[PDB]
Amino acid sequence: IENSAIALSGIVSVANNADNRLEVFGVSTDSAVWHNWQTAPLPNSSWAGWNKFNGVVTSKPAVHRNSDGRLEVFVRGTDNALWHNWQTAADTNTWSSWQPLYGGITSNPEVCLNSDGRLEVFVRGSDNALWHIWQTAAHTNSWSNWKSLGGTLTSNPAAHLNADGRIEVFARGADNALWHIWQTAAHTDQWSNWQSLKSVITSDPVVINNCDGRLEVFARGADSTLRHISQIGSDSVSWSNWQCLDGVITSAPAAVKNISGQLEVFARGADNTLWRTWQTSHNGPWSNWSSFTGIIASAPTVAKNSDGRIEVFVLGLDKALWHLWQTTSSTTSSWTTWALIGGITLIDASVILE
Amino acid sequence: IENSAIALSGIVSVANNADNRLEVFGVSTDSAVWHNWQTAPLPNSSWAGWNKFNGVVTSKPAVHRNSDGRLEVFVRGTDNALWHNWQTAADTNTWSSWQPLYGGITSNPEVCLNSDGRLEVFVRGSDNALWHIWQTAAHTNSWSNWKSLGGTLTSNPAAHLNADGRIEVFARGADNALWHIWQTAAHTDQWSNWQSLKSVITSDPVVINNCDGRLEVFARGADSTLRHISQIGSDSVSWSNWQCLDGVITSAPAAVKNISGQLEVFARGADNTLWRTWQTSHNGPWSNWSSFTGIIASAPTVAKNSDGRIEVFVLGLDKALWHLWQTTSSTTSSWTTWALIGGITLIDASVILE
Amino acid sequence: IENSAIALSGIVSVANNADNRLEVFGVSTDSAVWHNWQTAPLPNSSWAGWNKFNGVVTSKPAVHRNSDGRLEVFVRGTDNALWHNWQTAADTNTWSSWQPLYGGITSNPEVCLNSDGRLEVFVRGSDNALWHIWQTAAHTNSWSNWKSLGGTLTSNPAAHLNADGRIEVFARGADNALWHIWQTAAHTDQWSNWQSLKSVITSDPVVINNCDGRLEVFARGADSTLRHISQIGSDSVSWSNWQCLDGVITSAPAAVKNISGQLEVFARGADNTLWRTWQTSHNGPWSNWSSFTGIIASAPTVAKNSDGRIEVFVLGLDKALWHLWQTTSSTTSSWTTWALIGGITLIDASVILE
Amino acid sequence: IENSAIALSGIVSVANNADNRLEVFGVSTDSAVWHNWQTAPLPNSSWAGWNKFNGVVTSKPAVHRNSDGRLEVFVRGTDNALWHNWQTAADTNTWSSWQPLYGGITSNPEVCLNSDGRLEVFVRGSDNALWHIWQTAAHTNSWSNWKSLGGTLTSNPAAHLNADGRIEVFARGADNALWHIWQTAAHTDQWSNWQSLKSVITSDPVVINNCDGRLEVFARGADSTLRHISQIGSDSVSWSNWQCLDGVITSAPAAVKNISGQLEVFARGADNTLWRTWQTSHNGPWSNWSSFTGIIASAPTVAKNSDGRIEVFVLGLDKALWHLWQTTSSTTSSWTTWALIGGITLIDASVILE
Ligand SMILES: C[C@@H]1O[C@@H](O)[C@@H](O)[C@H](O)[C@@H]1O
Ligand SMILES: C[C@@H]1O[C@@H](O)[C@@H](O)[C@H](O)[C@@H]1O
Ligand SMILES: C[C@@H]1O[C@@H](O)[C@@H](O)[C@H](O)[C@@H]1O
Ligand SMILES: C[C@@H]1O[C@@H](O)[C@@H](O)[C@H](O)[C@@H]1O
Ligand SMILES: C[C@@H]1O[C@@H](O)[C@@H](O)[C@H](O)[C@@H]1O
Ligand SMILES: C[C@@H]1O[C@@H](O)[C@@H](O)[C@H](O)[C@@H]1O
Ligand SMILES: C[C@@H]1O[C@@H](O)[C@@H](O)[C@H](O)[C@@H]1O
Ligand SMILES: C[C@@H]1O[C@@H](O)[C@@H](O)[C@H](O)[C@@H]1O
Ligand SMILES: C[C@@H]1O[C@@H](O)[C@@H](O)[C@H](O)[C@@H]1O
Ligand SMILES: C[C@@H]1O[C@@H](O)[C@@H](O)[C@H](O)[C@@H]1O
Ligand SMILES: C[C@@H]1O[C@@H](O)[C@@H](O)[C@H](O)[C@@H]1O
Ligand SMILES: C[C@@H]1O[C@@H](O)[C@@H](O)[C@H](O)[C@@H]1O
Ligand SMILES: C[C@@H]1O[C@H](O)[C@@H](O)[C@H](O)[C@@H]1O
Ligand SMILES: C[C@@H]1O[C@H](O)[C@@H](O)[C@H](O)[C@@H]1O
Ligand SMILES: C[C@@H]1O[C@H](O)[C@@H](O)[C@H](O)[C@@H]1O
Ligand SMILES: C[C@@H]1O[C@H](O)[C@@H](O)[C@H](O)[C@@H]1O
Repeated sequence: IENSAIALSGIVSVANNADNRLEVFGVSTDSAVWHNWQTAPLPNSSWAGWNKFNGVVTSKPAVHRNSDGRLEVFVRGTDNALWHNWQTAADTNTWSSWQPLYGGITSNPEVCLNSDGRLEVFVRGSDNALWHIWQTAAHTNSWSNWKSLGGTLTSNPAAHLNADGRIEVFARGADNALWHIWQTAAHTDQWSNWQSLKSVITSDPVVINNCDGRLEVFARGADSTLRHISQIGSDSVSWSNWQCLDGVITSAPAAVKNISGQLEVFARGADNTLWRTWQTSHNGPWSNWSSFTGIIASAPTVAKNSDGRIEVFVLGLDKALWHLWQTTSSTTSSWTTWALIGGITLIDASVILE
Repeated sequence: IENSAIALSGIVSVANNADNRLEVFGVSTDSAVWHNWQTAPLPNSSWAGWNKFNGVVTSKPAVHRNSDGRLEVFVRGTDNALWHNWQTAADTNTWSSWQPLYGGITSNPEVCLNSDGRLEVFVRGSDNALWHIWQTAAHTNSWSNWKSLGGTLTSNPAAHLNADGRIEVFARGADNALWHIWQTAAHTDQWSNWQSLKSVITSDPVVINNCDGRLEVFARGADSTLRHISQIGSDSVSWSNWQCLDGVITSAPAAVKNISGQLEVFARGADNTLWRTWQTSHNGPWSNWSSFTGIIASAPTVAKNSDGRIEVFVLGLDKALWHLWQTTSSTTSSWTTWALIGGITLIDASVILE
Repeated sequence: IENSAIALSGIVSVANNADNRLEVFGVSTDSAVWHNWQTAPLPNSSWAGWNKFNGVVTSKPAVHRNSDGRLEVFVRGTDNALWHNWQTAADTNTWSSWQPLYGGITSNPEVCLNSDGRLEVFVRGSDNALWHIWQTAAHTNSWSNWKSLGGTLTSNPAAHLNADGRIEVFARGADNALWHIWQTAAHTDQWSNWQSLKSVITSDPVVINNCDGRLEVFARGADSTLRHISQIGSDSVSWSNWQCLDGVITSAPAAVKNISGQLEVFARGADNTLWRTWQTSHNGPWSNWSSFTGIIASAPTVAKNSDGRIEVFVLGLDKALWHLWQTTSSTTSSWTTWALIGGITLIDASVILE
Repeated sequence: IENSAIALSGIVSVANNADNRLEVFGVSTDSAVWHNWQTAPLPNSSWAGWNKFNGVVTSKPAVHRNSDGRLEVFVRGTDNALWHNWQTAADTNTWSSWQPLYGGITSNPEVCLNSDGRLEVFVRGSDNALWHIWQTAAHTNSWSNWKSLGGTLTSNPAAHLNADGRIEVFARGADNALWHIWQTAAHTDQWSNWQSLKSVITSDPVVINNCDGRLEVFARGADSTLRHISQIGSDSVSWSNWQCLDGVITSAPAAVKNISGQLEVFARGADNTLWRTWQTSHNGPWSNWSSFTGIIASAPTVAKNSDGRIEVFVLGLDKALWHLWQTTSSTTSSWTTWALIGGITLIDASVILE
């Protein structure tokens, strides 16, 4: 691989409804967003069936739950502007249809929820800088004007809350290194300057929090292995060295915190199957990669059910959505084999960044 | 103290709104519930002022946020039945007024949110058993019939979710020991038998989860010191030995997990001031108690703000509500001194259990 | 029990030879020290048989291995002075016979090895102060003059090295609280003042180091349960609060670090059997006490074999020495039942402190 | 670098005497072993001066302390056989002179102390297999016959005790991967088969134990960065995945456990200065490399003083021995600058393995 490569992304975006039922959003061959949901919040639940949102889209959809429980989806439209669509009430399958937020978008959208309940969206703009727009009141369809945070982005952005409520945003820069920028006060339009975390990454960054608060960032490196870095202090400026794990991965990674508080990472492996690694103890060393049977055609998307059980979604070779899950709420649980969520086929609508 | 004593409780119940603004509920000299809220989700925010709910009540109010963000308050009425009252929309100060759930109540109510989004209420009944009632659909004013879980209670119940979504309930039994009972499958009406955790407690139990998932229970013991016990496995049946901490406390304890993932406990101390202890490292030993200036007249009630800062509420000697908070989002932060939330005086409406 | 009680002590002192074979020292009905040793450094080894040192003694013997591998035993004589006796070569059963160190002794002796290879002995003196005497060159029969460290002792002293090489000494004071005093520079005659750790203890203190360097002290408390306190910093002045564990113990405790780095404590329990508790995780909570069959008549003495397996020695109701051990080098290993090390009967020669 | 490279080694071997004074052994331009020692066991001590052992040698010397405190040095002679030389008494500068152990040696010797007090030596033999020879009684000049453990070695061996007393040996194999072999019972001539740990290493392996017992192995990888792997169970067969740390190193690494129980690694960095990294918390992430001023011409050799302070030895550009050390017994201590241990110049006598 080359330094500027961006690894294959997940094929759906997934959210938990207010009652924790999973709901997935993807793009079909008609270039429209379709969605499907569990009928009850357990991995062995039936799914409702694929339902279409009218409208042609030009990016992967991003979804987040509002602080009042309503899901809200963001996508790039045929006019290269940002559009969004929301449930009109929590846990209800009635939606607003696509409404305009304007702007000029050159990446997939990334959404975060501030700790004061306001959604905030991050995108690469037409000048390749990071731009953002936010709800001006919690869970309300009232939005700010577009504002630039500068920089030069060569990946999609990834945003996450610090333990103290400050949003921090990660993105690859013009030198193919990982850069970041952060709120200097929680849920406030006061931001740091851009700072480099130095390495060279060949996927979008993936960010998760560990239980002692500190952010941990995962990405594929220049040698196509997983690498990761962590905050070691109480601020956004103190980071560990980068560490890599042996084993060639062929997609973006996906990270999840299991119900024992340890981190797990899933990625497509060198043999195009799903690979999994987990921390063997608190902060501990990482297990050897363990592989699941079955060739997959996307990065994994990983979610947790209402009983803590991990569930993984992938694109199959038939271009349909498949999933598997843990049989018990236990870190050593066995796993099911791939099952089909049939009814449509999916395409990768990710914005091509170069 | 005697084995059957129940330590002084907190004077208000506190919840975070959907936008994380704190809101407190207490009972005034007119025997009505009054409430007050931050105008912005920061500890140095102004408060809106005390507002009254019409209706005479006969217990401490319990409050919980629904899975759609709406606060909902539960109280015993003049007819000894359960009543409730809810925000009609998230982050809005419009309420439904008191509506009946019937039953016969002989304790303060305790509320929990199941991991499928349904509130569930636990009370001691007229036969001294544990009874419960639940929403039949998430965040909906549709409730089940009353059902008994048996047992004999001599304290108020305390409920908490396990990491796998199973509710577990703790209460003092007829032998003054701590007993517990739990769902055997997440958010399902399938329950274990009662089991004893053995000791002798002289306060209501206080339950919190640590980051690696396991529940930890705090209570005052027969010698009037703090004691605690923790889950050591992945189920509800494997517990540590009881440990005590030196230092006489004169109220129920209040526990919180700070933004570094460590536990802290607050209680009124032997000199009637607020005392604080914290874990010095992960699972680590506990610090010596540290005292704050000022005599207090209730147990503390502890909450966290949108930026992670801890805030503590107490009854003052003037029978009004006072609070203090951390100056920074940091475990070593200094603290403010007590400030008044003036406008009404408060009474302790806790149900007298004997 | 009363605040000034001193719990029953162990009946033998145990050391590892240079080749790690265990060797035990006790006092028989002739008031002489006898010793016995493993013939190979494994718990299932045969023992050589009881051999006598000529000479009448008036205290429990203390034993330590010199930095050149030779064992050396310290005891009070019929003249109330300190006497000692050493192997003339490592792993050899040829001894020097008792030689005088003079002084006036009113406690059992306590021995420590400085990190520069010099033995140092701590005793209560005729004025009830702490006195000490040391080798002036490593593993050499050249000793200093007696010197006083002051204080007023009401227990035997317990000494241990800090991670930085500073000896720290613990002893009960005139107020029945635990006091301590320490070298302010490693292996130097420069000492702190006495400082109180506050509580009230009813046994000799027992001190061990945990793997992250910090000392942890165990003792029986005024309510006859185990209590413990730990260093929380990098110096001798920063300590945790005291914690107790439920369960009445009827002897001094004995602590050991197992080969997983976790602490275990053994003590005679309320039913006069051997009880064991262990840390369930790093610094973690403590397990419920687990009991072994068989009534015992002393505190346990605990040692580790060359393969890490823990072995416990006690006085039986027949006034003989019994032991049991782990069947495998594993923290969850099963244990053998009590086996006899027959040939003599033993008496408790501990100095009666009041 | 190429897969078969072996990184530059340390220029001296270092041991602690029985009284913990450091003593270093190196080879001078006369091809003889010389040694020098601290006069007192503190890093700021004067050194005695360089003293010569008569005899021409053809390998780097290996040194270990016997279980009776006497140092003993092993080296290859002009006849390609193993020779050794020992202190005749602990802490004494009287030595036996070189005595033969025969055999045919094609690597530097590696020495370990069994947990029953017997030294054991590991070497690559004339057939490129691993061979060993051992004391038949603890700290006694009585040795076994040579015995083969098979395999094919392409590095020097590194040996370490497991927590349960089993020796485990690590060495690079014919495929340039790290292999290992272990005693299946403590201090017994019963060994496992060879097993591969898979990667590709370009230095000798370096092995250390962490406080919870488990071995951790460090080595330079094929991309010239540090990599490491750890035991995750209670046996020798359960290992983590390999992890690398960013940063090009140009020598073998040297590892030490500091007095807080955390691991630190030193290596010559890409700019030919001394680099240091440390674990920021228990098992935690690794710090960025920190560099010391001064170009160095060997790998570091690292030791600990009697007060816990770390001291580092390197070859300077003047071909003399230099060292620096921590100013205080604290993980955050500042460091001195390089100081000269003058009197001879040193050569790298490491056996050239190909
Ligand atoms: C997603 C939206 O779908 C239709 O409404 C188009 O008219 C818009 O341009 C946008 O593409
Ligand atoms: C995102 C960052 O923005 C500017 O700071 C550039 O100088 C960097 O190269 C990077 O692209
Ligand atoms: C990941 C899945 O694995 C197998 O089950 C295939 O039949 C599917 O098409 C898909 O590739
Ligand atoms: C809290 C409620 O307040 C009034 O509505 C009373 O009529 C009810 O009995 C109840 O006490
Ligand atoms: C809550 C418990 O209920 C029954 O099991 C009683 O036997 C116990 O004493 C306890 O009161
Ligand atoms: C806890 C508070 O402390 C002091 O400030 C008093 O003035 C208040 O009345 C209250 O007791
Ligand atoms: C232990 C010693 O034994 C004998 O040598 C006595 O003469 C001494 O007084 C001392 O008691
Ligand atoms: C050992 C200590 O010595 C002195 O400091 C006394 O004042 C204390 O009470 C204690 O006995
Ligand atoms: C601890 C031992 O337990 C039983 O085996 C008795 O027979 C012994 O006398 C001793 O009490
Ligand atoms: C190290 C030894 O030094 C001399 O004694 C030589 O005769 C030996 O062959 C050996 O090299
Ligand atoms: C040390 C090992 O010995 C044998 O097992 C070889 O097959 C391996 O390649 C390796 O060299
Ligand atoms: C490591 C040392 O660093 C400098 O002090 C040089 O003067 C020495 O020769 C040596 O290179
Ligand atoms: C998101 C922003 O929207 C605006 O319309 C553009 O002018 C900016 O370049 C940027 O793309
Ligand atoms: C809560 C339950 O309500 C019912 O009306 C009563 O009959 C029960 O005893 C119990 O009090
Ligand atoms: C140990 C010391 O020995 C001396 O002889 C005595 O004078 C002191 O009081 C003390 O007992
Ligand atoms: C160490 C062993 O010594 C013997 O003499 C040789 O025959 C073997 O090959 C091996 O070198």
